[PDB]
Amino acid sequence: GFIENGWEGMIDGWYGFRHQNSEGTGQAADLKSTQAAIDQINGKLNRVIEKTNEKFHQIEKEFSEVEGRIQDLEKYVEDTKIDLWSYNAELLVALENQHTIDLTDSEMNKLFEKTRRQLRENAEDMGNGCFKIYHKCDNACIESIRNGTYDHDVYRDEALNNRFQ
Amino acid sequence: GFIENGWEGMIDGWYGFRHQNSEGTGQAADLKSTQAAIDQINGKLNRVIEKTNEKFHQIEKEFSEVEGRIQDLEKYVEDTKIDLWSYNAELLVALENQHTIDLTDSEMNKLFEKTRRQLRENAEDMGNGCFKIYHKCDNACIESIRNGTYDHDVYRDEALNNRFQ
Amino acid sequence: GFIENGWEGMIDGWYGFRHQNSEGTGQAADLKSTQAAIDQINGKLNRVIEKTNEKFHQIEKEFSEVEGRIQDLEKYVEDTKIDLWSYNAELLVALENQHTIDLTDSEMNKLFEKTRRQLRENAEDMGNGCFKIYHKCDNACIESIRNGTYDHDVYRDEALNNRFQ
Amino acid sequence: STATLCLGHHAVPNGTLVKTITDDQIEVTNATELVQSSSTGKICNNPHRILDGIDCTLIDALLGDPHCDVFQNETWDLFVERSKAFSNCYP
Amino acid sequence: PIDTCISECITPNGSIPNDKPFQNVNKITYGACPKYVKQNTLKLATGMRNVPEK
Ligand SMILES: *[C@@H]1O[C@H](CO)[C@@H](O[C@@H]2O[C@H](CO)[C@@H](O)[C@H](O)[C@H]2NC(C)=O)[C@H](O)[C@H]1NC(C)=O
Ligand SMILES: *[C@@H]1O[C@H](CO)[C@@H](O)[C@H](O)[C@H]1NC(C)=O
Ligand SMILES: *[C@@H]1O[C@H](CO)[C@@H](O)[C@H](O)[C@H]1NC(C)=O
Ligand SMILES: *[C@@H]1O[C@H](CO)[C@@H](O)[C@H](O)[C@H]1NC(C)=O
Ligand SMILES: *[C@@H]1O[C@H](CO)[C@@H](O)[C@H](O)[C@H]1NC(C)=O
Repeated sequence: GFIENGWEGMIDGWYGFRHQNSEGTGQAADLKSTQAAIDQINGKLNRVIEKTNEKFHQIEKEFSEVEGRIQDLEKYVEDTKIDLWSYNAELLVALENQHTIDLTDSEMNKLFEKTRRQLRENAEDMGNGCFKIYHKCDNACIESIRNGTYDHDVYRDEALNNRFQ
Repeated sequence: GFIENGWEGMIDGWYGFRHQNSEGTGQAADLKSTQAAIDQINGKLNRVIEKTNEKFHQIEKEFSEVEGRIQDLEKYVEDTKIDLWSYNAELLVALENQHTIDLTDSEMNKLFEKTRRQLRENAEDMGNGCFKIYHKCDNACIESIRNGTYDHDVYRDEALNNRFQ
Repeated sequence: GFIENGWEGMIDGWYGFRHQNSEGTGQAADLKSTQAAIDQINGKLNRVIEKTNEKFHQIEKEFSEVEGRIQDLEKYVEDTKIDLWSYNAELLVALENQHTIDLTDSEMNKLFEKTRRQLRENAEDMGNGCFKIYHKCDNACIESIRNGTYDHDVYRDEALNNRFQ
Repeated sequence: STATLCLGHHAVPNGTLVKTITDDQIEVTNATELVQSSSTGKICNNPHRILDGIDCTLIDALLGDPHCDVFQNETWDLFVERSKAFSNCYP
Repeated sequence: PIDTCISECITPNGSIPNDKPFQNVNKITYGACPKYVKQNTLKLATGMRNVPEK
């Protein structure tokens, strides 16, 4: 979406930060969002199809000779079951893939919004998914942003001065 | 999410406001969003499974003796139908619960955004789902916010002065 | 939602802009979002139900006389298949319609947010889905907004002066 | 000098654990049961014309077994056949 | 045993109410009955995500 590009250099996690300040460019991964998405994905098929059911004695499904009515009925029953289960599989896979994609997009958006809310007035969204912060933000500042304990109040004056002159 | 806590003291509705100003803390519920969610939930099963279908004469499903092919076929048909309907029930309940949860989250977010749009520049989102309004906002002001007729223009100067000094 | 009204005068696309500035009111459609939604909708049924399966020889489904067990079994099999397929059709149509509606709402919101991010500080969201831009924005400006190359930096000073006086 | 306005949603002390697409067990405020797993143990005699076959099988009532003489010309919407039915005529 | 009462759905286990769409009593049914499934319980959420205090 507004990220426009993935990071093949990101191997630490699924979603993460790339920061650039006076000290220098650094990169880290956000473990909580990646872990949440993986946890929500790790099952996703045992929660609907609990397991393989256990079938022991069934009808005959292959015939040598030609009987008539009963063989036709058996063939019809097997064909109906096969078609219905194929439709169930197709629909289930399509729905799960669509929901998984929407879920990961929502997780990315949630991480972006959480970061934006940490930087209340100290940063501006440049629109390409990357924040321009309007004050001195060192590596401790950046890891506090990543930590979730960024104190926006103590940079409010400097940030507002940088923004509105 | 960003609310981080529900209000067990809220019995008036599902979603509502808790305000604190000079006069004193007050609480009210937003009837429109709660009613919308309840209305969208009130059915939600008659709209897919219209009703119970009516079955009068069926096959035998319990057998005393052992016939052979035909009893095997009857057992197979009943087992196939039971398994398919169990899968349908499981998948339907899972999908409806997931969609209901997403729906209620979206309704909460919509109420929050509607309130934020009423308070154009007069308030700032503190990030914990709670607005700090930057002007005199009495109980009439608060009930106008809750009403949806909050006039942001007449507090714009005072709010901007409180914000940007 | 926050648009509150559709535009029957819009025939160019599904989602679009209506601008009003000093020159005069103009209207255009956004082709990318409309095309994306149409592309995602154009299939949406071949991707689950690939095609009509091909059935050649089946059981008898209409009977003249009364045989007994076997005719009862055939009637039961046909009735079970018909009921299951009716439920599959009903559920599929309901789910696809719900997801399509959510998809179009999300596309509208995405277009709105993209426009808002183009106008970083130069415009304010009036809350009815319509932006008040706080600087001279001529037809070239508007078509740059629609284009996606709106340069917010060169109007930043004038916009901030109009906003905060 | 400034006001404050928090937003929230109602909760409950105890919630019900349901199952979704992405969770085996997730807690919600309210939930309804969808599977009827209990029965009253008795057969309601309306709106369906029930015919309790006391000691009589369907074929025994059809043929005219003496202890089934009471079932002549009977009609039913559902014929309920008891396990205690027996034959007492020519084998 | 037969009873003097109103019910649209009859199983060998007796009459059952047909307000719910599924039942786990018996696969043998008569009337406007719910569908038989192998699961004894399926809870449908009729409320929001529950996040209590503390
Ligand atoms: C969850 O929803 C159900 C369905 O409305 C509620 O159960 C009903 O509550 C009303 C309230 O007066 C009673 O009259 C009904 O008899 C209840 N139905 C049953 C089957 O008991 C339930 O109270 C709701 N629970 C919560 C926590 O919201
Ligand atoms: C991050 O924050 C947590 C809790 O606020 C703290 O315990 C930790 O020391 C911080 N720094 C890290 C994890 O590097
Ligand atoms: C709320 O607004 C409506 C319409 O704007 C008005 O009729 C009503 O008097 C207001 N106050 C309330 C409902 O207390
Ligand atoms: C819109 O932008 C594109 C690429 O930035 C450019 O090629 C084009 O000339 C612009 N104007 C249009 C399409 O009217
Ligand atoms: C309600 O909550 C209490 C404690 O949280 C728990 O013990 C109980 O099982 C819950 N349900 C009812 C019906 O009391």
